[PDB]
Amino acid sequence: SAEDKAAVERSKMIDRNLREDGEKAAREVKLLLLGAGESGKSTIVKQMKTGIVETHFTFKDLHFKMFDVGAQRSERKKWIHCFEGVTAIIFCVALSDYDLVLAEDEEMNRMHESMKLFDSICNNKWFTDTSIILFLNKKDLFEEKIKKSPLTICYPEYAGSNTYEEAAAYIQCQFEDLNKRKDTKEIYTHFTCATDTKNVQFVFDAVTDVIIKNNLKDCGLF
Amino acid sequence: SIAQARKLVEQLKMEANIDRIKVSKAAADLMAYCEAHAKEDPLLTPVPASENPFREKKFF
Amino acid sequence: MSLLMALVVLLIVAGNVLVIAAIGSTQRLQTLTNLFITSLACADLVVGLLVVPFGATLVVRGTWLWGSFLCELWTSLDVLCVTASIETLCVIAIDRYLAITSPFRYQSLMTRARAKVIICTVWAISALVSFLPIMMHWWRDEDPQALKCYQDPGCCDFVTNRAYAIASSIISFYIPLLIMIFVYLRVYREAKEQIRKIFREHKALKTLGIIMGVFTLCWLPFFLVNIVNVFNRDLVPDWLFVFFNWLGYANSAFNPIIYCRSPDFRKAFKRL
Amino acid sequence: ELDQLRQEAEQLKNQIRDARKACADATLSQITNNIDPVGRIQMRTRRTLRGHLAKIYAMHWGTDSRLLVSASQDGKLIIWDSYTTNKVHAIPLRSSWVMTCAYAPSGNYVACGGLDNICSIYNLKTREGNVRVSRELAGHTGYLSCCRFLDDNQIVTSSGDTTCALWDIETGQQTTTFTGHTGDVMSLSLAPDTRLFVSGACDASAKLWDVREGMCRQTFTGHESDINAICFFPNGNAFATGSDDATCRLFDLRADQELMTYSHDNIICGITSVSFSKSGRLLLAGYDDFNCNVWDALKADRAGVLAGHDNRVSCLGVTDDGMAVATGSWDSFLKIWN
Ligand SMILES: CC(C)NC[C@H](O)c1ccc(O)c(O)c1
Repeated sequence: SAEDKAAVERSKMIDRNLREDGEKAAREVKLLLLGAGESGKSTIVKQMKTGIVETHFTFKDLHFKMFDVGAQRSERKKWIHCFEGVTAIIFCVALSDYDLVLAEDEEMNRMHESMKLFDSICNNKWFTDTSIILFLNKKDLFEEKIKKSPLTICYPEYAGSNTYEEAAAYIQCQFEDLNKRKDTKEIYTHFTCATDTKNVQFVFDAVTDVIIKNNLKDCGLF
Repeated sequence: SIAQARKLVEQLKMEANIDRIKVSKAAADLMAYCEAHAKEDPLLTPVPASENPFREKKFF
Repeated sequence: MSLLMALVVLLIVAGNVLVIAAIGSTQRLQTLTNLFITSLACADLVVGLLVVPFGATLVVRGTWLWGSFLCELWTSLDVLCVTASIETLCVIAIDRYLAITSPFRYQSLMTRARAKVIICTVWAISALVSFLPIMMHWWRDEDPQALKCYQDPGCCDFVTNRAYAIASSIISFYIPLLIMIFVYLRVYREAKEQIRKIFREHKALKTLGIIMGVFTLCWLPFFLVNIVNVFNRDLVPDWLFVFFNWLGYANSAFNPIIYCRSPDFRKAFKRL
Repeated sequence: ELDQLRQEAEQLKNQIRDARKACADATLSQITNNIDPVGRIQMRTRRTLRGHLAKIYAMHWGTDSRLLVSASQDGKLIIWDSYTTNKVHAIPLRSSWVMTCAYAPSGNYVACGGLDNICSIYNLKTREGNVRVSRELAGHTGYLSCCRFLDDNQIVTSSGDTTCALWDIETGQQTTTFTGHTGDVMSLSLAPDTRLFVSGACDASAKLWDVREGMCRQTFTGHESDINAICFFPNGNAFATGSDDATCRLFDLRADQELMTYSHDNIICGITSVSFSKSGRLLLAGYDDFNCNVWDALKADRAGVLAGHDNRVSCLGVTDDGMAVATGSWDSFLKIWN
């Protein structure tokens, strides 16, 4: 009949469009942005340029789709698996959140809450192969804070004098010593501030390395 | 906080005062309903392929 | 030698048919590189099906038993399949090189349409340099030593002239060999540079060494004698020619276990 | 005060518990002793639907028992015809993160939603074309987990903010709100008469809500972890709940207790979806083990299993005529079983 052929042709056109859309989306670089509200992800998003936010931006003819789910405020165990397959997870941590505390709980430093979130996501069953970029924001303010205040507040154990470089290295080490898939994923850290102008290039280089390593492991040379 | 507790208490009170029948009657009702519509379940008892829309039937 | 061909042909066909079934049934395996893998597998399949059995009959009996027409057809098909396989083994390496040296330009330019174009182009060059020059009686030689072979159907040897013996050797093995060497050396350098960020230097070297050495050991011994025979037909014995040819054939058996070692292939085989 | 109210509440809870106990005259297994078994239920795959390039998250049948819908994370909502397997419609979504679908009883509208915290309602017969976004309901503070039409105007949805809502589509306003769940509501099921509906949440409890007055009439407990699915018995006098505890449970409304528990030692995964049969004698349940088990609803015995998916079964549904069963999965394929 004529209606049967019409329906089959409609279905064929729909299949063509679906294939085209899928192959077009396959070229996208999908990133998942995370961190507490006071991490500094606002500055990172402004430099790279209710519900879930999506930022689209190009760099060197490369298309980045960054998904920010900070405004969810619910049990993450139910929807996190929806992001299995993102190219990488950007995680922001405010370096100046070591001598502060959360306004809700009793005396829980925000640094320890960020550590808990990092340990939870990095060692998640859904992100065994995914890589993590770690932004350590607010370095200019951290330098002054630690120049006047000590670091023995959140880290009662600390071997070394009070200097920006030593404390920054110690915090980077404490955050990198939380992942247990030391052979499956790689962490890329970077100390940033409100005036960096190089974070987009760092993200570009990290994604380049991630894609190159993925291809090498698929080939069998890594 | 007192409002939440008052709401919970009044809700429990409203849920406690309801006429419940013995489990025997509900079990018998479920059994009887399942038995009455038994012959009308295609998945339960297979249907001859001549009347199966997915094996061999006429569409339009 | 009558039973030595049985397991050989069985392995050649089983590997390629399993590879095709795995790339067809499972959906995860429908990638871009898997298109080249399918091309290589189909070429090796045609080999195991048609090329090796007739050569086996030739070597076991002592004379061709299917007429001059089928002799020339089988020769042309052998050359066609060998060239197609050895050039797909080169486009695979070129693809890996483009993917590892420029992943973004690769993701942008590379597409299924261009993949099909390149596969058909390889097959077209194979047919061009295999079928036309042979069945058109252009590969004949002027020497008399091979006259009775051309005349008597009982003989189906591969005696040829200088021009074609060089053309086929350079179009089938010697250009692909250099291309593979260059691209895989660049890939090794890039893998080293990437490992410099953080055993792996040994893993990559072992993989590349297997890949290149199996192919070389299989084919180069034959393609050396192939161009050595033209200059002087007597320097190399006659039986070593056939032995090296069959060693090269064995590359069809050895290819799948090398180019389909990914966990996805193993999973599709276990589920198969 | 605080302890005053808490203690009177615990007293009321003990009273409810003792009341439920006193009304336990016999077990369902004791009344179903002589019922003939169902027998090995062999159900084969008849139609397979391909076209999704990601993991499907939901599907819903049409009242006509022929058309169905499916949403995938690729940002696509496809309407298929099962009799021919030719795609009837393909709608792109403003947000690729979708977790639920719905088909209007009249077939004039479809609904979806997800991590965008919005229920998008699309019209299929607009006036001149194919499909246009008809409405966007945005009043939730958490991801939309499920939604089910009541008519062409009213629609009830559940969200991760621990509340459900009844919206008037024509106006785009929450006509009613249902609160009381202490966890994320993961699913809901409307009754046949559309007068009530049950909802299961991550607080390991289920609640029966009235759509008119907008209050909670009964609460049902017994599970040990989050409830991921829920379905009504064909006569609306009971329902079934599946949880992460690897067990399904049949609850009764008039008795206000648990009747039967469907579990197995060889089953450890979590239940992703549940559904009944036209006669209610069979209970199909799609699990996380890539399989789908068919249980007897009166004897609590596993009679059959549908194993045809590579990844976990995310959604499962049965037709009104009861002629087939559709099942989706993360492996990007839907299957019709008969
Ligand atoms: C003995 C014949 C049938 N084998 C020919 C050999 O496989 C071959 C393949 C490719 C060539 O370019 C060639 O000269 C010779």
